[PDB]
Amino acid sequence: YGRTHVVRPKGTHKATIVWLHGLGDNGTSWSQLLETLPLPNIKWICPTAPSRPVSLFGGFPCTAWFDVADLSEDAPDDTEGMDASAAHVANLLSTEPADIKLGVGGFSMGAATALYSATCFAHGKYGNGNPYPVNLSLAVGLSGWLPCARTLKNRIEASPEAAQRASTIPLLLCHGKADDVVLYKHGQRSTDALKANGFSNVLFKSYNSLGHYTVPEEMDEVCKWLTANLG
Repeated sequence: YGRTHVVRPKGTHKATIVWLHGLGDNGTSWSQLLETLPLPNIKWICPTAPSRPVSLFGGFPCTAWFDVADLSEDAPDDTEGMDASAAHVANLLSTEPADIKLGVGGFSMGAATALYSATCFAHGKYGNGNPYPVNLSLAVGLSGWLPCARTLKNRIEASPEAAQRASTIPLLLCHGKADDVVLYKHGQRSTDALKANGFSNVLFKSYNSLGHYTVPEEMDEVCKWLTANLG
């Protein structure tokens, strides 16, 4: 794993959010955006993914939360890699006292790992079957997609308490229609896959001219949504 940058809460610490960067990026660059947001009371933990051989890049190593081969809709899910990063995020979040609210967010591949974490919390276990140890208050995905949508129904249907957790967890999906890295249709299908499987508190915000990056109008919606769903 890479080097982590932590943004100290400027006011009364009430929530801790682990924010996951995109492919080839690092946590420090995201820490410098998050610390400009009008969000006191939130501690930002920005880790950096391991520089991992990426099959999409012909095996070239770079920072990645999980391995990706192929860009098609049928591509393999690196469940082992996603569970490892989800368990890593969970370990980071397990450092707070019990009264601190816990969330996870990310951009692109980091958004995918954040959304996958939310489905592990709903399922109550990782993809390998180990129990999920942390109580997530929310998750945010910017310009990403939902991994392991194929198995989401079977995982949620494993328990009535899984469906209860899925129905209450607030999820924010943001995507730009001009995105040429992660196509906008993946944002719509991730929202549809979540809603179809019991996640009844999913908000999907679209921006028509937004590409594969962030804009202040998008981040302003993130701030308002985080303020409301964290109290």
